[PDB]
Amino acid sequence: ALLSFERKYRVPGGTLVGGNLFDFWVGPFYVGFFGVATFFFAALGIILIAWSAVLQGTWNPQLISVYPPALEYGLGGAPLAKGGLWQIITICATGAFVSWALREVEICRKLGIGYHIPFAFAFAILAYLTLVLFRPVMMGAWGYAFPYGIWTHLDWVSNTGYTYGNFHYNPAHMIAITFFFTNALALALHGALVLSAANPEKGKEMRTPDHEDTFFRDLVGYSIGTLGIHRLGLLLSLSAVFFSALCMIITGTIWFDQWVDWWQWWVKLPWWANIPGGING
Amino acid sequence: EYQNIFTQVQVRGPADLGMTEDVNLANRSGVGPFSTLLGWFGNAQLGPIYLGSLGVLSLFSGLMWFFTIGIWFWYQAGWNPAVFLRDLFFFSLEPPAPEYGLSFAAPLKEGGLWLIASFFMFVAVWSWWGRTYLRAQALGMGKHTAWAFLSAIWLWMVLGFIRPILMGSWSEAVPYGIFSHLDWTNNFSLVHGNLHYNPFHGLSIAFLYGSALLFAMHGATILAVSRFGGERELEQIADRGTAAERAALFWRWTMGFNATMEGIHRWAIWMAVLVTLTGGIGILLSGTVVDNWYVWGQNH
Amino acid sequence: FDLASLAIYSFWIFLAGLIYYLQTENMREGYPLENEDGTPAANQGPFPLPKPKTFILPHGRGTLTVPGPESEDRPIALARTAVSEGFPHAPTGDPMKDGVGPASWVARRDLPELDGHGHNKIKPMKAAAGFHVSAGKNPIGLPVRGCDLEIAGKVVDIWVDIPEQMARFLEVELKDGSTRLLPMQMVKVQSNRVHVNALSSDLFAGIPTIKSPTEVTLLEEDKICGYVAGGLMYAAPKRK
Ligand code: BCL
Ligand code: BCL
Ligand code: BCL
Ligand SMILES: CC[C@H]1c2cc3[nH]c4c(c3C)C(=O)[C@H](C(=O)OC)c4c3nc(cc4[nH]c(cc(n2)[C@@H]1C)c(C(C)=O)c4C)[C@@H](C)[C@@H]3CCC(=O)OC/C=C(\C)CCC[C@H](C)CCC[C@H](C)CCCC(C)C
Ligand SMILES: COC1=C(OC)C(=O)C(C/C=C(\C)CC/C=C(\C)CC/C=C(\C)CC/C=C(\C)CC/C=C(\C)CC/C=C(\C)CCC=C(C)C)=C(C)C1=O
Ligand SMILES: COC(C)(C)C(=O)C/C=C(\C)CC/C=C(\C)CC/C=C(\C)CCCC/C(C)=C/CC[C@H](C)CC/C=C(\C)CCC=C(C)C
Ligand SMILES: CCCCCCCC/C=C\CCCCCCCC(=O)OC[C@H](O)CO
Ligand SMILES: CCCCCCCCCCCC[N+](C)(C)[O-]
Ligand SMILES: CCCCCCCCCCCC[N+](C)(C)[O-]
Ligand SMILES: CCCCCCCCCCCC[N+](C)(C)[O-]
Ligand SMILES: CCCCCCCCCCCC[N+](C)(C)[O-]
Ligand SMILES: CCCCCCCCCCCC[N+](C)(C)[O-]
Ligand SMILES: CCCCCCCCCCCC[N+](C)(C)[O-]
Ligand SMILES: CCCCCCCCCCCC[N+](C)(C)[O-]
Ligand SMILES: CCCCCCCCCCCC[N+](C)(C)[O-]
Ligand SMILES: [Fe+3]
Repeated sequence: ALLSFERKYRVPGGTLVGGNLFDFWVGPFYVGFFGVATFFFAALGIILIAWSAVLQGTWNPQLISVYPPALEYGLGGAPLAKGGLWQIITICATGAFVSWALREVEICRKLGIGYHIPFAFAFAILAYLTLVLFRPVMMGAWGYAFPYGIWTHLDWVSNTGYTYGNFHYNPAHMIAITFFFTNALALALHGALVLSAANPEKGKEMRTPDHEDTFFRDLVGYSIGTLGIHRLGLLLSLSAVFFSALCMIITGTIWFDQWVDWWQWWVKLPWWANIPGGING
Repeated sequence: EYQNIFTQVQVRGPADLGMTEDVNLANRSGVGPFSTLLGWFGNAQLGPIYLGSLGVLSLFSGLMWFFTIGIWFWYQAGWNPAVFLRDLFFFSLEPPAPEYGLSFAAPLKEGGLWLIASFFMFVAVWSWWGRTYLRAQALGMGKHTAWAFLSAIWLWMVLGFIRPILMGSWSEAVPYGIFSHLDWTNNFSLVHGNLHYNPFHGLSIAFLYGSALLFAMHGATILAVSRFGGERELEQIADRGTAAERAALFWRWTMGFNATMEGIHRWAIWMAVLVTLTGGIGILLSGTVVDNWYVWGQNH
Repeated sequence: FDLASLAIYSFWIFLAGLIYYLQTENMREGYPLENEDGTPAANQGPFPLPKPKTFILPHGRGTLTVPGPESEDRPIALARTAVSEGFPHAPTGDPMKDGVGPASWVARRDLPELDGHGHNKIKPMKAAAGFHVSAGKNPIGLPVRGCDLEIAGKVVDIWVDIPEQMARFLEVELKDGSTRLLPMQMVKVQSNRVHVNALSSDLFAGIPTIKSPTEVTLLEEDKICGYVAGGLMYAAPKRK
């Protein structure tokens, strides 16, 4: 079925591979070559998860956990049950994520819109590969990657973080958090502002964008504008994820001590480093 | 191809003094200078700003809070400017000790000053909340901003006021300090058996992540259809254009369903407020109802 | 059945109702779903259509009630390519002129968008008292080059979003003396020229014209922007 205004857009063309062979829809979903590839990787990866569940001995989704190979395996291959499934499932997940992004690109072309969406999705893919590929490789073992389990992968975050004391002190970690908090802050303000203008007080006619500008100038003396807030929201969310991958790719590769120690260069500058008093004196 | 991340050609005209409606124009400043810097990313105009009783009260009360923490840091620094800059992030204004309970009779150097600072912060935040309400009201707008703000206040109220009272001790509140409040966050989880296994904490994370997910989708979507004037969302709501249609169809073809130009902003406001809404619940239940979240989790 | 268990169970119930509410709210446009012949589709999903809401539009522009009877209010020059559903509908004529596919436009009101004071939101800079180029390259006077690397005209004015203080269109003078508007988001201002990768020099004349030299309507904006974006797919054969 279609939306009332959808038919005029369902024209042929825009594909990157296969011409018109996969240029069609299944219900609302557009297929395309990379829709087929996505389905292929996704189906295969899910079969390997089910197969790992059988080896594990449970069909409870809360317990299923596919672990990477032990550290002793280094960066070589491992038997399916002893880390190989994680390796293959990681290959399929990458194929699915990348196929998904290229499918979005084909949809941008058919609709004549910009490519901002798949470009933003690629930052999320980057963060995934930072944890399962880049950081393990640089450290020299797939075992440093995280396990595929609802709860076991939270334990990995806790074990990895506390290996370096309080991970809070990772300075790139602080920056990434600031963008996550600021992003949610900006998202709430933006959603609230449009709704407040489209849904004014009772007995009032719909507001204009000038009211949105005026409201924020009255509130904090500046309005970024209708275009600027969408630029901002894109930048806040991508910067948050960028510094996330940054704060981890440096952990265990060029930094190995507790992250609080990193802040010593400031405290122990030879001039004020010895002045008695204060917290550090 | 031009991507519309930075303005190519800035244009500038007479300053926009803004809509009037029922705003008391006596409390509006003049217009500030234009910022070519900001003009590359958004609007270049600074000001005017509205400055009423609440704003004055909020700003003053807020600076008192800032100054109170300040003189304490200078005092911890022995009034030495060098030590002040060295140990700036290590200074901390802690709440009263547990023995004082919920009493305000703690001497200034043993939590009395933390109580004074919290009072100023309390007045500054709440008077600012009333500000977000009256500014919308003066322009005949909905109060979505004020209600969304309550969600953030909810968590802040739980961390420093509501939960400590229910626990019966101001010592359960958060200290004022850069590093000190990070450490407080760390000890809080360890004491309560790993917050990872607090379900409201996991829910809060899903919405924090989901907020970055949704705003990246929405920001990218509006820029991709800005070639059709898609960022003029209020008129797209009143008169759907090809921008709104292409935006909806991209996501329908991608994941099977879609939003409207208005409806996406209800997804956005709820995705964001749910972060601090669920978070405040998770913290409020920690120590009051559940001492160990990991253990509590194993029984459910 | 401790208070924590009841809170988390209560929340999940609240979240299900919230999602049901959010999804129905996002069905105020484009629904009910149609078959490819225009008839109502048999399967409309599990979520029902929301009850109508009314916006009172400012400046005496009337009221909008959504959801309501939908209409394209324009012909669609396409035709099925398959008896079964889910396949592309092929243009029957010239898709850029017929405004289909990436060249699509919506039958918006043939009126200009207004600002909070009831004045035209978009105006040519020659009619905008006080507005000027404050940073970056001033494109006025520059030649405009198409994807075929041929010149189509020269920029003669900038149409500005006055409330936002933002450039939205370049008014380009064609070799025949007439002018056209070009979305600001589809041009590339360079040191010595303006480059438009979406169109070839001989497709600029096909851009829809406006009926007033000092204002542009929402309908005109959609026809202009759709035509230019449509060039990316349909002007590609002569894209060097
Ligand atoms: C005890 C634990 C430690 C700690 C240790 C760590 C460690 C270790 C790490 C972080 C990382 C992060 N931490 Mg920390 N962290 C702590 C405390 C905090 C606090 C806090 C208030 O106390 C905060 C706010 C944060 C914040 C954050 C973020 C900056 C970051 C996670 C986001 C991210 O990278 O997303 C990135 C986004 C993704 C990976 C998503 C990718 C999605 C892919 C592309 C697609 C999936 C498709 C899906 C399967 C399909 C499903 C289809 C169905 C239809 C649904 N941490 C404490 C001190 N933190 C992580 C980080 O930076 O990672 C890079 C990290 O590894
Ligand atoms: C980012 C830094 C850390 C990390 C730290 C944390 C922490 C800390 C928490 C989570 C939480 C979650 N994480 Mg994790 N997580 C990481 C990497 C991942 C990846 C991945 C492919 O990289 C995935 C798919 C997940 C998935 C999940 C969910 C089970 C859950 C809710 C997230 C959410 O809604 O996000 C925002 C996205 C949306 C709102 C959109 C919808 C996405 C849905 C929910 C995805 C479901 C995935 C499904 C269960 C797995 C695939 C199924 C396949 C069919 C096999 N994590 C890395 C290693 N994650 C929380 C939780 O409750 O865990 C139990 C939690 O507390
Ligand atoms: C040891 C570390 C613990 C842990 C301990 C805690 C604790 C403790 C808390 C959190 C909280 C949060 N944690 Mg945790 N957290 C851990 C691991 C993680 C990981 C991870 C990757 O593993 C992630 C992604 C998170 C993520 C999160 C967030 C979802 C949540 C904060 C929401 C928010 O927006 O607060 C930011 C927003 C606010 C604080 C609201 C404040 C708004 C006020 C009104 C504004 C102040 C205005 C002021 C006057 C302005 C001027 C200030 C100047 C800047 C100085 N945590 C581990 C398990 N986490 C909080 C929560 O809700 O938990 C359920 C919380 O209290
Ligand atoms: C980069 C900024 C933020 C962001 C942006 C972003 N995400 C995006 C996009 C964008 C712009 C899309 O366009 C795309 C989309 O279509 O969204 C609706 C997407 C998307 N972000 C998603 C999830 C997601 N994003 C996240 C984060 C973020 N996304 C960032 C915060 C997170 C987390 C944890 O924070 C998650 C969970 C999906 C809903 C969607 C991508 C869907 C996709 O790729 O589909 C193809 C894949 C499948 C259909 C299934 C693959 C199955 C695998 C073969 C097996 C599973 C292996 C996996 C490792 C299991 C591990 C589970 C455990 C860890 C629990
Ligand atoms: C203003 O402009 C905008 C819109 O229009 C006006 C929008 O509409 C949206 C979309 C946003 C929403 C609808 C909000 C809800 C989304 C959320 C909360 C994000 C979280 C999303 C989800 C949890 C959904 C995830 C769903 C999927 C990944 C789909 C599942 C995948 C399947 C079924 C497979 C896909 C199909 C194929 C690969 C092809 C089929 C293959 C064959 C072999 C046949 C945005 C951003 C926007 O700015
Ligand atoms: C030159 O330097 C001078 C001295 C001029 C300065 O000004 C320098 C000053 C600074 C550098 C200040 C630096 C500031 C900080 C480090 C602040 C850090 C803040 C945080 C980490 C956030 C902590 C907030 C959490 C809490 C606990 C908030 C309390 C809120 C409560 C809801 C209020 C509780 C109220 C109480 C107890 C009583 C008051 C009265 C009532 C009726 C409620
Ligand atoms: C130069 C002085 C600036 C003072 C800033 C105070 C601190 C705000 C911090 C973060 C939120 C980001 C603000 C942007 C939120 C705007 C939400 C929105 O949608 O705005 C659209 C536009 O502003 C209307 O048309
Ligand atoms: C990992 C797969 C990568 C696919 C991403 C393809 C998107 C192309 C983005 C080009 C334009 C991006 N931007 C931000 C400059 O507009
Ligand atoms: C400025 C008044 C508001 C502050 C509210 C909290 C009371 C502060 C108590 C300070 C300590 C006083 N005393 C006598 C116990 O030392
Ligand atoms: C604490 C969560 C608050 C809910 C956030 C969503 C806002 C919806 C409320 C609509 C406001 C209606 N009104 C009439 C005041 O404008
Ligand atoms: C408004 C958007 C709704 C998004 C809902 C996302 C649900 C994520 C599930 C997180 C699991 C949390 N829990 C309870 C298992 O700890
Ligand atoms: C946990 C998140 C769940 C999101 C799943 C969304 C499914 C895609 C939408 C289905 C609509 C298509 N169909 C075939 C049912 O009509
Ligand atoms: C036994 C009751 C426990 C309460 C658990 C929380 C359930 C409701 C939470 C949603 C709050 C609703 N609100 C205020 C956002 O409209
Ligand atoms: C399955 C029924 C569950 C009912 C729980 C209540 C959910 C309602 C969500 C809020 C509705 C939106 N609103 C009007 C408050 O903005
Ligand atoms: C975490 C977000 C999950 C939201 C999923 C709910 C949306 C369901 C989509 C309904 C299908 C729409 N349709 C096919 C009838 O047009
Ligand atoms: Fe928007």
